[PDB]
Amino acid sequence: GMKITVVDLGNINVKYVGENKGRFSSKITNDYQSYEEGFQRVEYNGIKTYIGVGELSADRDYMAQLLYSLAKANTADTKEINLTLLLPIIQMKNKTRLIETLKGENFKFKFNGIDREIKINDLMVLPEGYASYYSLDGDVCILDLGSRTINICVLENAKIVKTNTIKLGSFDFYSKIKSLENAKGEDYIEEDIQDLIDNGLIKVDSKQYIEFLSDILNAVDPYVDLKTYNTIFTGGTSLMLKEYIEKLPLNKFKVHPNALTSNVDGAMEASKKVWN
Repeated sequence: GMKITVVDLGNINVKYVGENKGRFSSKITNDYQSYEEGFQRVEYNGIKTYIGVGELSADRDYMAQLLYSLAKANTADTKEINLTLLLPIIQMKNKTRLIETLKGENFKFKFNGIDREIKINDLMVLPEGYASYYSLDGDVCILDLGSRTINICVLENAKIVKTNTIKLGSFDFYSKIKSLENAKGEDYIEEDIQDLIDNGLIKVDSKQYIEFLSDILNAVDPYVDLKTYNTIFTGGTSLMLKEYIEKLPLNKFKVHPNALTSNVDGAMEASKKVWN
């Protein structure tokens, strides 16, 4: 039995499940420590990274957190594993580079001062939300509607067929509202607008939100037919448009504006079905 490990490289915390399970802060630093032995740390490819301290932030950062997680998840008798790697949806545009880095490769590194090594046999890279907000066994579309960018992740026949980015976001909607307001004699900038709508200093008609939603959907159309997928709208712009999104002619969909999360144990059970 090839051992399996799940690692979720989240923006706030990292979680892992192998022989052992754990969670640690996604903070990292490379700052020099005069008492290195008092810290969680990895040394890989000449870089010493302190784990769980420093700041929330890179290729070398993911590698540091991943290698640390794998050293914690399994003892040194484990020489190779199949890996399920869960990433925030925006970072899914790194999948191709990560597979080439990891699949079939051995890694030598120092873990809290101890030489360790781990080989990645097979590998699955999937967006956070796996096994908790969407299921694959398999036509899923995650639309992250951000301030400046739409990130699209399409999982078809249970594998990623597309990641795409579009330069359209709430920033553009607030730029349209700003224009209208200043034409009334105001002198706002874009960053003022959101808070002024919230507290009523700027009134916005439901028609304006509907038009902006239609611009988003038309920008997405060249890339993906949302009717054909189980579609999850996420991101802060999905919050702004929730009530209008829920009125759209889409069969299987959902609005979850906050970052998607995965039950790492649920992700492990799904992974055992893939490889065992």
